[PDB]
Amino acid sequence: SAQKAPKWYPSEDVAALKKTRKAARPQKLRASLVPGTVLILLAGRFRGKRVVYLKHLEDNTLLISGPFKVNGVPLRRVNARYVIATSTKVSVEGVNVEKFNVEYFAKEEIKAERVEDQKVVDKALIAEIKKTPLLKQYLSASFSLKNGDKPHMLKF
Amino acid sequence: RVKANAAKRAEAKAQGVAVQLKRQPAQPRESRIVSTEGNVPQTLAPVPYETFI
Amino acid sequence: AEQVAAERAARKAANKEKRAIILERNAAYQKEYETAERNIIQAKRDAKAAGSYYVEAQHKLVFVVRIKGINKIPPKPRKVLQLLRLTRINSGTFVKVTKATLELLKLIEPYVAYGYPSYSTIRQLVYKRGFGKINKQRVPLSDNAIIEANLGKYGILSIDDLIHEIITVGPHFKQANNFLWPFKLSNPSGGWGVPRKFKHFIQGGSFGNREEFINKLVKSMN
Amino acid sequence: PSRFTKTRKHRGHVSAGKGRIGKHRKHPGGRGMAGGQHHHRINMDKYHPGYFGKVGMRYFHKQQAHFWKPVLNLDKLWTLIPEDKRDQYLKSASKETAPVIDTLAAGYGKILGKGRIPNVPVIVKARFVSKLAEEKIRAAGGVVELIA
Amino acid sequence: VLKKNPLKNKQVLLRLNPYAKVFAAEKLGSKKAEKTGTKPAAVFTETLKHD
Amino acid sequence: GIDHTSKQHKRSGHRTAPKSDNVYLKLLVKLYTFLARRTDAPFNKVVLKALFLSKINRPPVSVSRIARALKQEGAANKTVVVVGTVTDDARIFEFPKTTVAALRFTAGARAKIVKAGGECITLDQLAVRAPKGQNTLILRGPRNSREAVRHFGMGPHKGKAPRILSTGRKFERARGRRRSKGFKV
RNA sequence: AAUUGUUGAAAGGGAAGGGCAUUUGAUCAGACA
RNA sequence: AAUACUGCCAGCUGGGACUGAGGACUGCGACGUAAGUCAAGGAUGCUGGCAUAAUGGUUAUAUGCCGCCCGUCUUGAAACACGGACCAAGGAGUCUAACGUCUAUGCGAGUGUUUGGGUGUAAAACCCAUACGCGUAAUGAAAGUGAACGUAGGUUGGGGCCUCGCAAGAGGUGCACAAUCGACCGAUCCUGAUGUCUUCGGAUGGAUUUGAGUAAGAGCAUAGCUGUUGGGACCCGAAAGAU
RNA sequence: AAUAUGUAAGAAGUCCUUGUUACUUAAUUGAACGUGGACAUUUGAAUGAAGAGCUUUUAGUGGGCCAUUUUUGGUAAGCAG
RNA sequence: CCCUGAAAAUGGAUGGCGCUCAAGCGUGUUACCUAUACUCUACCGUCAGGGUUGAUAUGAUGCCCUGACGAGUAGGCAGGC
Ligand SMILES: [Mg+2]
Ligand SMILES: [Mg+2]
Ligand SMILES: [Mg+2]
Ligand SMILES: [Mg+2]
Ligand SMILES: [Mg+2]
Ligand SMILES: [Mg+2]
Ligand SMILES: [Mg+2]
Ligand SMILES: [Mg+2]
Ligand SMILES: [Mg+2]
Ligand SMILES: [Mg+2]
Ligand SMILES: [Mg+2]
Ligand SMILES: [Mg+2]
Ligand SMILES: [Mg+2]
Ligand SMILES: [Mg+2]
Ligand SMILES: [Mg+2]
Ligand SMILES: [Mg+2]
Ligand SMILES: [Mg+2]
Ligand SMILES: [Mg+2]
Ligand SMILES: [Mg+2]
Ligand SMILES: [Mg+2]
Ligand SMILES: [Mg+2]
Ligand SMILES: [Mg+2]
Ligand SMILES: [Mg+2]
Ligand SMILES: [Mg+2]
Ligand SMILES: [Mg+2]
Ligand SMILES: [Mg+2]
Ligand SMILES: [Mg+2]
Ligand SMILES: [Mg+2]
Ligand SMILES: [Mg+2]
Ligand SMILES: [Mg+2]
Ligand SMILES: [Mg+2]
Ligand SMILES: [Mg+2]
Ligand SMILES: [Mg+2]
Ligand SMILES: [Mg+2]
Ligand SMILES: [Mg+2]
Ligand SMILES: [Mg+2]
Ligand SMILES: [Mg+2]
Ligand SMILES: [Mg+2]
Ligand SMILES: [Mg+2]
Ligand SMILES: [Mg+2]
Ligand SMILES: [Mg+2]
Ligand SMILES: [Mg+2]
Ligand SMILES: [Mg+2]
Ligand SMILES: [Mg+2]
Ligand SMILES: [Mg+2]
Ligand SMILES: [Mg+2]
Ligand SMILES: [Mg+2]
Ligand SMILES: [Mg+2]
Ligand SMILES: [Mg+2]
Ligand SMILES: [Mg+2]
Ligand SMILES: [Mg+2]
Ligand SMILES: [Mg+2]
Ligand SMILES: [Mg+2]
Ligand SMILES: [Mg+2]
Ligand SMILES: [Mg+2]
Ligand SMILES: [Mg+2]
Ligand SMILES: [Mg+2]
Ligand SMILES: [Mg+2]
Ligand SMILES: [Mg+2]
Ligand SMILES: [Mg+2]
Ligand SMILES: [Mg+2]
Ligand SMILES: [Mg+2]
Ligand SMILES: [Mg+2]
Ligand SMILES: [Mg+2]
Ligand SMILES: [Mg+2]
Ligand SMILES: [Mg+2]
Ligand SMILES: [Mg+2]
Ligand SMILES: [Mg+2]
Ligand SMILES: [Mg+2]
Ligand SMILES: [Mg+2]
Ligand SMILES: [Mg+2]
Ligand SMILES: [Mg+2]
Ligand SMILES: [Mg+2]
Ligand SMILES: [Mg+2]
Ligand SMILES: [Mg+2]
Ligand SMILES: [Mg+2]
Ligand SMILES: [Mg+2]
Ligand SMILES: [Mg+2]
Ligand SMILES: [Mg+2]
Ligand SMILES: [Mg+2]
Ligand SMILES: [Mg+2]
Ligand SMILES: [Mg+2]
Ligand SMILES: [Mg+2]
Ligand SMILES: [Mg+2]
Ligand SMILES: [Mg+2]
Ligand SMILES: [Mg+2]
Ligand SMILES: [Mg+2]
Ligand SMILES: [Mg+2]
Ligand SMILES: [Mg+2]
Ligand SMILES: [Mg+2]
Ligand SMILES: [Mg+2]
Ligand SMILES: [Mg+2]
Ligand SMILES: [Mg+2]
Ligand SMILES: [Mg+2]
Ligand SMILES: [Mg+2]
Ligand SMILES: [Mg+2]
Ligand SMILES: [Mg+2]
Ligand SMILES: [Mg+2]
Ligand SMILES: [Mg+2]
Ligand SMILES: [Mg+2]
Ligand SMILES: [Mg+2]
Ligand SMILES: [Mg+2]
Ligand SMILES: [Mg+2]
Ligand SMILES: [Mg+2]
Ligand SMILES: [Mg+2]
Ligand SMILES: [Mg+2]
Ligand SMILES: [Mg+2]
Ligand SMILES: [Mg+2]
Ligand SMILES: [Mg+2]
Ligand SMILES: [Mg+2]
Ligand SMILES: [Mg+2]
Ligand SMILES: [Mg+2]
Ligand SMILES: [Mg+2]
Repeated sequence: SAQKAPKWYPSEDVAALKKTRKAARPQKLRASLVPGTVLILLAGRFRGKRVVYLKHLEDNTLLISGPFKVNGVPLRRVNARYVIATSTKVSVEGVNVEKFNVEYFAKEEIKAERVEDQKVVDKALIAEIKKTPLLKQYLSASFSLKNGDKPHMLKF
Repeated sequence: RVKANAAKRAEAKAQGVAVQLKRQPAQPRESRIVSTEGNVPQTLAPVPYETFI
Repeated sequence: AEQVAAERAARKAANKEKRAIILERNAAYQKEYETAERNIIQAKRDAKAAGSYYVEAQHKLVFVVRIKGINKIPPKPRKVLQLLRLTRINSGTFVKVTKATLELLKLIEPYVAYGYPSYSTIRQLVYKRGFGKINKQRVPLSDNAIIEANLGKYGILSIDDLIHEIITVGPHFKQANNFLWPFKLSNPSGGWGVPRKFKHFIQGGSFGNREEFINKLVKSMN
Repeated sequence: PSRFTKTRKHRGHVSAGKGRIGKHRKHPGGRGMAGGQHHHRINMDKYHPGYFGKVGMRYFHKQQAHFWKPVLNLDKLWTLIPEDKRDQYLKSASKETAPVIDTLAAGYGKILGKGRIPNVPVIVKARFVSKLAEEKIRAAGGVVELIA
Repeated sequence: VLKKNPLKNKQVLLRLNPYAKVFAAEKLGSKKAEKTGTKPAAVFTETLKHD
Repeated sequence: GIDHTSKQHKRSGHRTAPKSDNVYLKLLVKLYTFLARRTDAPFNKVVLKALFLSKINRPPVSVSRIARALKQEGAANKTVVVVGTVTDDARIFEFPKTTVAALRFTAGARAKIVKAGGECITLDQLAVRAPKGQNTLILRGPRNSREAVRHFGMGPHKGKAPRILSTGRKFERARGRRRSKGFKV
């Protein structure tokens, strides 16, 4: 032979895992995140967009809607840590939202179901957006740090 | 101290045990109330610089 | 073959019975402690109104932590540092206060900082960094039956039983103390508060007996 | 062999095990047994006291052999009898018939007396006995016989 | 295989010392003391404010 | 770093397995390392070690030394163990019964041990008979009958035998050995 | 091999070469499945 | 009344960083009326990106910081101390005689077949009688003498074993080893019985002397590392002398 | 004086009884070695003890230099002891 | 504290630039920076303490748990190439 071969070989048998003790306990949101709050979207496709916050979905994501009609942002998933939660709020107390869950957004163009749903929600908000002036404009504008803005100083 | 360590041993065994006859270092002092009657504290100070020579 | 739950029962019900003893114990020191402490507070108060002056017992127990490093140390104190198990920098042991050690303590001020531990910092030392000497093996405490197996001899069948026999310098403080493997502190968190350390405490440095303050130091090195 | 030889271990270290200071020079102490009385006198008193100078008589032309005289004690003696014939004689420890050991035939010159042989009679042909040697033989019924 | 600190880890805190449960439970660590009003002799007070 | 109080990385300094390379020897070790881990009986730890010992620390127990050991009071029925070879000794005329466990018995020795109506047991038959070593008498030979120890510790006034290669007068018997040639030891 | 010619790439404000680390250029293994 | 300061809580709580060793179960706990549950003897859950030079390795370059020529002898070298322009290939603790400690192996009061003979498939292996060598006696310059008062002694520690006790412990025996007191043999100095070819003989009991001794043998042979000595003696090196 | 340094802090201990001899006393007097007997770990301070003891054989080294303190010669020295 | 006393040879040194209610001197209070040290974890090697021949698979100088330690010339030894 060219090499003399071990006197011992490892068991190719393969153990299983010690039974871990790490419960998936549920995530509590930071108090600034309350339904009807306008978020600022820090990263992502709709980075810099202002957006109403509807529901806290079971994968911890957040349900937002532009409304679509205002700034072009759909009912959509967004992460909670990629968001500056403002202090301006609208009453989402006549918006549906129960309909919407994780599987609602399975990957599987635009489903006609979605185009309609977008309209049931967005109509409701816009009803109530219009209840305070200028708000509807605010929501169509983006957010950018201007010169001499210091986030650690600013109030959102 | 060995002739004495005999005594304390017998005189205590023939009494009802409990003896302790190992030497122990000087233990710190206990709690005490030093009284003030006929004994008000006398305030002292440092004193200036003299020469006397 | 029974044992399955039979002898599981025969112990689990006796492991119960021990914790019963421990609770009833630890609960007792608690009373002993606060009552022992309220005593002094009323003892001082009682003298003041009476006119007099309640002088406390001299401390009976000291905690020492080695400040100075390893090298360039003269033969004699270099010996005492060993007999106090302080063979490396920032480790630290308890010492029972008696003349035949008080001289030792003297002999090595330039290299240790030391003083008077509180129940709070004896507690937080044992709990967090207290190990046992069990055929050497520097063994973490972490369960009450580690103690019991080795200091159970002399009473002491719980971690707070340890603390009690330490903080009171009771009849078995030698073996209760030496059971504890020399402590192993970090550099102080805040820093040292002196600029140069190797002066006496009184002279704005870090060594020798700083007394009541040996705590804040320790609770920063822990 | 040369592969456990330490000098193989030493390959690559300047000095070869021999110090940088004190080197491996030719003959520091002198050669051989030099300075026996001088810079090497500590080693010869102790380790070798008695070394120097004379004692006793000379003995020109001393033929060892003149003084040939192997020594066997009573201590053994019985061993000069083959084991099978041996017990035959121990048991039945009598006059009339007692073994005749010719120790000079067996190659000894003196019988000494190291200690205890049983109460069995033996006839000892020897060239020379020690007092005790001969004494102990009798007290078991033996005799010595003097021979050349 | 990994030493857990009590002090921060309530579980291990009760694997040793089960009195931790009462002590938290009875607040203990914040015990109000028997208010008294004994006042010190002026001998004490004079010679405090003396010079 | 640490003020070290004891030389670090110390080797224990006791053999831990015979240095010999004898298969049979190493088997005996496996017998007794087992026996000694699982028997809480002294005799198994003593024997285990002694099997590691070098030839110098295994002096021969003679057959007469064995004979004598039995004459101890109440010892005459014990079975003697000699971890090492056992030698014959024509100097005893009698020899008793018993049963000798040993690493080796010489030709002469088992003869005399058997001839006396006796038994010669190898160390592993003794295991079977006496797992706790019940009723053994362990003998050691004499370690300082060795020639070499004569010359150990030589030096003035130690009376301790020159390392010398011929002897006689003319051979280190003058100056420094007698009052009348310089001095004496 | 020292040393040399050509060709190719690259760096070079009083030497060259090295350590830790990363940019960029070139080149490469493995690993998906 | 408040507050400050100092101290404590096994009072609550936010942000940030690094780690994730382990690999069925087994422990100590914790919460529950309970069933079960848990953060309690070491990371899992969910979601996405690429499946490639994306990550990673090698390399050149650049940039931050750091980096004196190595070897030697020396208290101290980068040294204004020596060798070294560069490459290849040679190039230095050997062998032998005789030894110390140690270890392995054989056999063991003995041990060593190998001068030799036998013999052979022929410098091998296989076999062997007589000696010899070392050991099993010492001590004296020598003439010489030559190791048991005694269970081969007494004492004190001794592992181990034996006997009692559930056990803790108590006795019993106690090898090796060590300490000590003796006894034994030779030297030396005393002592000088019974006898006697009247000077031969030296029993006996003794002595702050002495010995590389006896006191139930440990040795012989092969081998190996280290070490010793003589040899060209780790390698190169005089000025000289000689025929 | 300070600093430095000898010894001691028990089981190889302590107490009773009364054995040996040629030393020794006026003397069974004493000395020395003993048999029999009484008392255990608070059995005779503290702290430590990754144990303690023991033997054999062999390397290198045997140019030393510095610092604080004490200190000799020298005016001194990066001098010499 | 400052000034005078205060004189040497290439051009040059609070380390440099520079600094004057200091970036100077004495002293106090905090915060902050960073060693191969300290604390915690991981891995390597060393030393030690334990566990494990029970067959019917693979190493018994092996396997498994555990703790502590790691400077190095001359020099020793070891295990390897
Ligand atoms: Mg779970
Ligand atoms: Mg939460
Ligand atoms: Mg929160
Ligand atoms: Mg718009
Ligand atoms: Mg102490
Ligand atoms: Mg002390
Ligand atoms: Mg003091
Ligand atoms: Mg900090
Ligand atoms: Mg802070
Ligand atoms: Mg600080
Ligand atoms: Mg400073
Ligand atoms: Mg300093
Ligand atoms: Mg800390
Ligand atoms: Mg070879
Ligand atoms: Mg090799
Ligand atoms: Mg050789
Ligand atoms: Mg080497
Ligand atoms: Mg090498
Ligand atoms: Mg050497
Ligand atoms: Mg050289
Ligand atoms: Mg030198
Ligand atoms: Mg000399
Ligand atoms: Mg001569
Ligand atoms: Mg002559
Ligand atoms: Mg002559
Ligand atoms: Mg002779
Ligand atoms: Mg003999
Ligand atoms: Mg005689
Ligand atoms: Mg051995
Ligand atoms: Mg022996
Ligand atoms: Mg001999
Ligand atoms: Mg020798
Ligand atoms: Mg001689
Ligand atoms: Mg003299
Ligand atoms: Mg230039
Ligand atoms: Mg696959
Ligand atoms: Mg406060
Ligand atoms: Mg708190
Ligand atoms: Mg993991
Ligand atoms: Mg893992
Ligand atoms: Mg409950
Ligand atoms: Mg759980
Ligand atoms: Mg790729
Ligand atoms: Mg890449
Ligand atoms: Mg690829
Ligand atoms: Mg990538
Ligand atoms: Mg790609
Ligand atoms: Mg290139
Ligand atoms: Mg490079
Ligand atoms: Mg530099
Ligand atoms: Mg070089
Ligand atoms: Mg010089
Ligand atoms: Mg210098
Ligand atoms: Mg150099
Ligand atoms: Mg120079
Ligand atoms: Mg030169
Ligand atoms: Mg040159
Ligand atoms: Mg070459
Ligand atoms: Mg050469
Ligand atoms: Mg050797
Ligand atoms: Mg052998
Ligand atoms: Mg013989
Ligand atoms: Mg041949
Ligand atoms: Mg031929
Ligand atoms: Mg033949
Ligand atoms: Mg023949
Ligand atoms: Mg022969
Ligand atoms: Mg001899
Ligand atoms: Mg003799
Ligand atoms: Mg003579
Ligand atoms: Mg004569
Ligand atoms: Mg006699
Ligand atoms: Mg006699
Ligand atoms: Mg005696
Ligand atoms: Mg006994
Ligand atoms: Mg004599
Ligand atoms: Mg003589
Ligand atoms: Mg001799
Ligand atoms: Mg012998
Ligand atoms: Mg031998
Ligand atoms: Mg051989
Ligand atoms: Mg040589
Ligand atoms: Mg010439
Ligand atoms: Mg000449
Ligand atoms: Mg004084
Ligand atoms: Mg002293
Ligand atoms: Mg009498
Ligand atoms: Mg007695
Ligand atoms: Mg003590
Ligand atoms: Mg201790
Ligand atoms: Mg130990
Ligand atoms: Mg030496
Ligand atoms: Mg030497
Ligand atoms: Mg000299
Ligand atoms: Mg020397
Ligand atoms: Mg020299
Ligand atoms: Mg001075
Ligand atoms: Mg000088
Ligand atoms: Mg000023
Ligand atoms: Mg110049
Ligand atoms: Mg200046
Ligand atoms: Mg500066
Ligand atoms: Mg400045
Ligand atoms: Mg200042
Ligand atoms: Mg602060
Ligand atoms: Mg600040
Ligand atoms: Mg460092
Ligand atoms: Mg590090
Ligand atoms: Mg093992
Ligand atoms: Mg090293
Ligand atoms: Mg050297
Ligand atoms: Mg290796
Ligand atoms: Mg090789």
